[PDB]
Amino acid sequence: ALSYREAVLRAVDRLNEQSSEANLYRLLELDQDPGTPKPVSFTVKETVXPRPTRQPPELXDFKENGRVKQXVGTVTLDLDITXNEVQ
Repeated sequence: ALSYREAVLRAVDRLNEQSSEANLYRLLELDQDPGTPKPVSFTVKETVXPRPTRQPPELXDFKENGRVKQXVGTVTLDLDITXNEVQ
């Protein structure tokens, strides 16, 4: 369960790697067993930090009128998420 949340956080970081959007996204909301990958659903929201920034997303304020994405797929507790913009 702590591994879970932490892996979601790592997925947000990787999304920020594979991105070419201008700004870092950060976790907005986290929605709802042998070792097999675990299903994740969460949202992310755009921040005021430009994308090439070694500051963790969580130190970056959310951007007013920042795009929101709903992300779904899996994580291993030890990439395969697609995000689509919320309307």
